[PDB]
Amino acid sequence: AIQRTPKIQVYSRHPPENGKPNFLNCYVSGFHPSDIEVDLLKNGEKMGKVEHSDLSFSKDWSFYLLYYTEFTPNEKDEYACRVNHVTLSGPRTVKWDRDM
Amino acid sequence: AGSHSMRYFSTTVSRPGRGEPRFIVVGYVDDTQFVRFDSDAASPKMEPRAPWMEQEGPEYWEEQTRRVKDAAQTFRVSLGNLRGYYNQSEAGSHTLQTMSGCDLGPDGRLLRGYYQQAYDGRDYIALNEDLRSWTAADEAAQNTQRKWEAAGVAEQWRAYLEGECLESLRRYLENGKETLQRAEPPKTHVTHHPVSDHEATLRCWALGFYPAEITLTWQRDGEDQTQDTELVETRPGGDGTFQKWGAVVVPSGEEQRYTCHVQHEGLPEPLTLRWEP
Ligand SMILES: CCCCCCCCCCCCCCCC(=O)OC[C@H](O)CO
Ligand SMILES: [Zn+2]
Repeated sequence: AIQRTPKIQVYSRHPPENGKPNFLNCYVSGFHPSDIEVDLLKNGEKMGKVEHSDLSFSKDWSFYLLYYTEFTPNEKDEYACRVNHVTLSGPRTVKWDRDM
Repeated sequence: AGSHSMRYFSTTVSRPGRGEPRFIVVGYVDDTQFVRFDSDAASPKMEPRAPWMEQEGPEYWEEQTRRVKDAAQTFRVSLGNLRGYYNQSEAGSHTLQTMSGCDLGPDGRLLRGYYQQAYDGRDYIALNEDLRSWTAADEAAQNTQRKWEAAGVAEQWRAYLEGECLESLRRYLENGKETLQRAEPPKTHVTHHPVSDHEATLRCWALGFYPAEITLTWQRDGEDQTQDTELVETRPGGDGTFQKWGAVVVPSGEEQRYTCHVQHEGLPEPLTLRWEP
């Protein structure tokens, strides 16, 4: 079997404006096999209300998933996405960088 | 554009000794998902995943559910056959993925029909463009190919791809026309972030566009810089649009030598952007 490590992007639906509601996205792509664990982290704690897209895949057969939750950013709060997959040592945490 | 597509993507994952394989199907028109089936769901049924699919009646859904349950049973038999072909252990989990669908040309004709499979993430067998022949990756797939030639499988797919596939795609394109027959151009801008007092990151952004296809490239004095560009994978906004960016790290005094070029169906002209200080 082939194994492909997930790519991870953490971003907002709209440009982040503090105090304005928005959506926090964690897009996980390029991975194989399909079993994966993804969490969104508000200040290093799991967030509830996290939904995810239906499993699909790209032209090269690698899988992708969108995990997302409505949120309202501000100066304090730190956000991140944490992914575990069999291609990884263990859970990988990617911080949300506002300009990426 | 002139060409539009429908695709069904199915994933079947064995979980030996742990119940039947998991089976998930999703359908897309162009880059817009419109249906799903999850065999692990409460009541496994094909169900809508676009608001413009909510006007189909229950008999459509029953037929779709029947077809995917039939396919699921075939894919489970396939997974067992393949494990035997490859002399693989009965304890390991394996994946069968299938793609099928049609490209509908601007005049109503079938541009291309598809039916292909991958096993554990590698190409296995594919219906050729002629819809009357197969391409097999190895001897296992040549075995599958013979069983499929014996059962007239190509003819059955050709019938669907040239008929119901296009008819359904046309209906969806009309039912969801405001969503599907739009070309939403990217909103674009360049940002600039120093990395030292002598170098800066220029990042070219494209946001809010549909469909997903886009070209975004940095040039230095008209010369492509892909080897020095960080280009992220096109990603969904979550709202039916897409986002992408590419970035280069450049000497401060060369910043105006760099241009970002954006091509998208929703754009009248290809864009050329420069860091706007
Ligand atoms: C890539 C998945 C597609 C493969 C199946 C998984 C679920 C598909 C759901 C129905 C759409 C395509 C099925 C169309 C059914 C159909 O007309 O059969 C075809 C040929 O005629 C051969 O029988
Ligand atoms: Zn009925």
